[PDB]
Amino acid sequence: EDNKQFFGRHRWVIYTTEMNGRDTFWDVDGSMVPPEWHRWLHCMTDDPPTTKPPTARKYIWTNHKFNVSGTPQQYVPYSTTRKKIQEWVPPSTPYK
Amino acid sequence: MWFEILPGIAVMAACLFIPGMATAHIHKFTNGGKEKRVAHFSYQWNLMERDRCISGVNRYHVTKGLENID
Amino acid sequence: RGEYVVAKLDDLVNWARRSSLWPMTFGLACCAVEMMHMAAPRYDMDRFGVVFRASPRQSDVMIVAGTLTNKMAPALRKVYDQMPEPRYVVSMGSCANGGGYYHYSYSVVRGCDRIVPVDIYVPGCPPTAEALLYGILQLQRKIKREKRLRIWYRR
Amino acid sequence: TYKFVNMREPSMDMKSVTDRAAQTLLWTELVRGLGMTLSYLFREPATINYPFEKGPLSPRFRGEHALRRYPSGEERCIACKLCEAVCPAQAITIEAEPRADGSRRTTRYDIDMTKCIYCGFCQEACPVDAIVEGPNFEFSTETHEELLYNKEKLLNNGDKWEAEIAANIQADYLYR
Amino acid sequence: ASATRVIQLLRNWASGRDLQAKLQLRYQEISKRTQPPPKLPVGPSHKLSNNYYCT
Amino acid sequence: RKCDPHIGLLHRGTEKLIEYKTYLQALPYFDRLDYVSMMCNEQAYSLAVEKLLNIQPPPRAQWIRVLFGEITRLLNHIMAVTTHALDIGAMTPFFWMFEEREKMFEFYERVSGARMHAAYIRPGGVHQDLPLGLLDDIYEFSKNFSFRIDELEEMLTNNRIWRNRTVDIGVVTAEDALNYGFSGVMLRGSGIQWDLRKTQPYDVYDQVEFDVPIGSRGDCYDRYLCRVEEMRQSLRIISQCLNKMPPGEIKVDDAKVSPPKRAEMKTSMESLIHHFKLYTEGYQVPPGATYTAIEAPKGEFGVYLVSDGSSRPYRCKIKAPGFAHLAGLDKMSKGHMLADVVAIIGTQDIVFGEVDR
Amino acid sequence: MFMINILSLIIPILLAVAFLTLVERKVLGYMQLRKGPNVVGPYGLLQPIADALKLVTKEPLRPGTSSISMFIIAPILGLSLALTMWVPLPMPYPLINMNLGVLFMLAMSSLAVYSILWSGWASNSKYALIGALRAVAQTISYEVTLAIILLSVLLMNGSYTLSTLITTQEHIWMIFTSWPLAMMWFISTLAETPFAMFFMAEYANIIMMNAFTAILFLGASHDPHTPELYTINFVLKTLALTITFLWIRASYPRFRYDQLMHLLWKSFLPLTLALCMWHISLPIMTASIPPQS
Ligand SMILES: CCCCCCCCCCCCCCCCCC(=O)OC[C@H](COP(=O)([O-])OCC[N+](C)(C)C)OC(=O)CCCCCCCCCCCCCCCCC
Ligand code: SF4
Ligand code: SF4
Ligand code: SF4
Repeated sequence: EDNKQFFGRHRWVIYTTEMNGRDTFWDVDGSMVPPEWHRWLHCMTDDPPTTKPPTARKYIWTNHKFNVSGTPQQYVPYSTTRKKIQEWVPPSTPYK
Repeated sequence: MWFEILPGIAVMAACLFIPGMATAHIHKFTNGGKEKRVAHFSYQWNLMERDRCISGVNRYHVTKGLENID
Repeated sequence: RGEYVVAKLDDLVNWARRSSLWPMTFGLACCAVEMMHMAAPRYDMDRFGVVFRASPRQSDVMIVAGTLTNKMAPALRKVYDQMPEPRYVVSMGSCANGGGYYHYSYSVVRGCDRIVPVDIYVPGCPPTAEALLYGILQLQRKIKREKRLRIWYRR
Repeated sequence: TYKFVNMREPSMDMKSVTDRAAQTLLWTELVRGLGMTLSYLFREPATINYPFEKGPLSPRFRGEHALRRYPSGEERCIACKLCEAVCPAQAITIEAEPRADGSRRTTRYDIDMTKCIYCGFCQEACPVDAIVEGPNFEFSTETHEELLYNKEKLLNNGDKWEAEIAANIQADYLYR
Repeated sequence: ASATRVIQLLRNWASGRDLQAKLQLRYQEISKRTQPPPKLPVGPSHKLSNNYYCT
Repeated sequence: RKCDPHIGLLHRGTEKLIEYKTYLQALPYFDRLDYVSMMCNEQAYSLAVEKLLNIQPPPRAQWIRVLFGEITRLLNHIMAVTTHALDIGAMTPFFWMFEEREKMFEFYERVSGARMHAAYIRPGGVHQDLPLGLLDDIYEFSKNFSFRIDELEEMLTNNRIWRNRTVDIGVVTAEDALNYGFSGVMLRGSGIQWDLRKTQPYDVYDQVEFDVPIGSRGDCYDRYLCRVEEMRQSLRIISQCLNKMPPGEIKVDDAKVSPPKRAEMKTSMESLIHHFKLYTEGYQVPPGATYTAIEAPKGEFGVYLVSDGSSRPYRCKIKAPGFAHLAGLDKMSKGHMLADVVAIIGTQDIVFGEVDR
Repeated sequence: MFMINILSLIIPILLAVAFLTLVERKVLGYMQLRKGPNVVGPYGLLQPIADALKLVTKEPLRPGTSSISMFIIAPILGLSLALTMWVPLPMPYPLINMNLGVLFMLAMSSLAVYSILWSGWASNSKYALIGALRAVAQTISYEVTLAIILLSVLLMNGSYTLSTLITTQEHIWMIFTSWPLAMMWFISTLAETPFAMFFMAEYANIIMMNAFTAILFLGASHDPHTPELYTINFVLKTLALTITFLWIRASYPRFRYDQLMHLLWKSFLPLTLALCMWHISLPIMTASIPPQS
């Protein structure tokens, strides 16, 4: 955090070396920033989580994940609804 | 900041500097001290050939002063 | 071991290929003028080093930005043909990605995918400058993880 | 009220013509161009380092969407279908069902992320603040299928982006 | 701002204009990014009497 | 000798899908129409719809419309001149000014929440309020904006190469221009004393002081001068606007056209019902046929909207200023050398977004 | 070891050709509030390596309607020329002290027009044909101003021997006697200047033109014993000129062709003739004719 730097460059970062089983020493992306600090870093507010942490809730992820595209952990879409027009069940018997 | 240009210009300045320094130093070396004698006219050239002939070692830059003559 | 050498030569080659792209920009719609906003000083898409125009033959990545109508359909495909390998295209914006706000229109192909293969899908209407610059960084990392020379030695 | 933009005439006195002849013979207005950019050269750049720091945003920012849930953990969506009706690109497709408990919420919620236009009508349409766009913008992909969202992915983002959504909507519910 | 006096008088002279009076980028002149809570006003029909929508 | 342009390379069925979306859903199309200026297009569509609705916006909305209408004028005019600058060369003014557009994009970001396609101006006013402290930053940027524009003039006004490449190169006479349906800079560049803000002041433009930079000759240099003096004559408008910003509600107090406040929605039922119906089918515009045009930053943008009497527009035809401008490309590119055509479209100010519809 | 001296020139010039590009982009960058290449290596030091090896790995596509023979020898000449006029430069002591160095510089630098002419013809495209036609006529128009300026400059020098230039200047920079010609000369140098090659060819021309302008107009003192004094002065002068060469690259709208010919044949050529007339009689006028030997 700084005030001497101009607007948009006053708050900044360097990234960690390990990020959820992924070495980060040369490559960098913008998605490792956790949501609690994603507000502070993007100059969307002025109260860092150290000064003002987010309200704790159960469904909130305890481990933020970065962007996952290009890895074996991708996203794959699929139908969320249920099967309709269900195939008529045929009986067997021997025969007539 | 504006002074980050200098690392860019410095290396090529050395890249431009090397041809000049190398040419001057090799001139001092292959001519052994005295710089490469320049012969823009046939007078200077036949002077050089006289120096090469008089040296006795077929090296124009070898010079024989007062110690040579009797 | 030859496997180690082919790995080092792989790393040496693509490090350039992940640091010296040249984008042939296809200025179509509001996503296109938004790109030039990225090349503006506020974001400096030239500091990584990819020139804003880059010309047709002097280009690596073709950023498809804007609505892709069938009017421009054959012109882009002929352009993509002329783009020398290695060539990648980054579909920018909802219109170029799947059709966006004109998906059901009669005079636009639904998505730039149906015309050319795409390496990076950056979403937005328009995508914010860094949101596409990050996509460029995503393409940058996508170049890091290629096994070109490694596959050749494996074969 | 109108103002002329080119009606000035050059005076033909010796001083003015000397100015003109001096202007063109030995270029000065062009040298003034050199001086201006030289001052620009000896000036700080305005180029931020991505992703080490990025340009400022606002609490009203509309980006990647995410369904939310009540403090109890119960989902906010009630399948009122307002968002689908207003969705200008018809990127919302939802199907409701009488859930076994009796709250009867949605079964399907697919946002066609490559059809959406980030207009923000969906969030204002929702009467229970269920669908909101998170401040994220770096969610690009290499596959078209990744962009096509669904109920599970939407719920996951709400579980992921929750500090920002709660805080941004807390800084904005008085505004809208 | 940062930039010393020597660089300053170079950029003022080369431009011929006092650039330090106002910069093209903001150091500290902006509103604090978070804001105190607001109170929105009301309009001509937030009354309970003689506001029949018919007229 | 031939200057017939092949256009439609951008064409989308804008009017066709407008016919099937409701008025509220129809709004974002105009933001996407001109891909150089976003918000001033919303002014045209909104002004038409309220006129048919016989509903006027509150005075608070009117001043916000003109304030963002002017910042759009700066936005379009920065892009128009800088892109003009780029195609000739001269990349430095293109970069220097585009830094300032980032400030105004952040201004758009602070109000609408989106960078470009604000969708902020709606029939009945502006949907969201002005965030606290927003106008101060407008004052900050506007104070420094004039200084930047002199830097543009200092590099550009007296530059002989630019001037010579833009004096008398491309010229249209008064009657040919005005007969060709020209508008915006070209009628003013040719010397015609016409401007929609002064002759037919819409919204709140009557209560503001400015001048219309017209010029003689009619070539593109004066058109370049016309835009630049519009920048300054714009800057005085924002200076008066943020000096005289009145207090009031952002949208009309008519719930049938303006969705109620979120607090009202979750408390009072008629707010819930009206918002429900406003967000299922919306307001029903009474039948009519109005062509309302406004002084768009690049020209005269108009919409001819016929209303079926239901919650959807029967047909809405967009008067794209560049569509008439590009139609005269033959006239303003007659005789000049080939290298000057790109300059002509540079001063013709054609954005493919609206000419190709 | 004379061969080693050639590599001690060609390669560093080749690297010098390689490495001022980062100077260009960062100067052009920092000029427009930008930063230039600074993420690849420290301050873009490795940016030139980031592009060159990428370029050599890129397949060189060849047009279907392209004559391969001309398409590959035109760069051969283009690079051969661009690294040949570096040889007679009087930098400390020149590699070749040709008594007619100025003539050799002009004849071989005027030969560069063949490369662009062949490239347009061999490419066989409507764009390439006119672009070659425009480039060559712009170029072939501008040796007449080049030759006259250099000719009229050399009246007060003494000969075409490039090494003699140092002796002529010595006391003062030669611009102070021909500053109307310096602006006459400098402007003309701007316009006169496979695809992987064409970066190298014109680019060495850019630096050497400024190196040529450096010795011609802004000389230095060459101490017979210590040569490093002339080395630093020569490099510093040719750097300042090149920075100016890119200073104007992003400071003016580019010239248009009809003005480009009009500027020379109607406002540059007639004035160049007058200055040549002024500088042919003035050595006679003041009895200051110089010695050739
Ligand atoms: C006793 C004295 C004897 C000698 C006296 C000599 C005469 C007096 C002085 C005459 C003027 C100065 C000398 C000639 C200069 C050029 C004359 C000319 O034609 O000018 C008008 C010319 C043409 O101007 P024009 O085209 O607008 O007008 C010319 C006149 N008509 C209209 C009739 C055609 O100017 C140019 O060409 C503009 C510059 C073009 C190049 C763009 C880049 C410029 C970069 C400038 C900065 C860098 C300078 C570097 C200098 C060298 C450094 C080492
Ligand atoms: S995705 Fe949105 S911003 Fe991009 S071109 Fe399409 S409509 Fe325009
Ligand atoms: S923002 Fe996207 S999802 Fe929401 S209503 Fe608009 S188009 Fe539909
Ligand atoms: S997200 Fe909101 S508007 Fe959409 S169906 Fe659920 S409750 Fe209704």
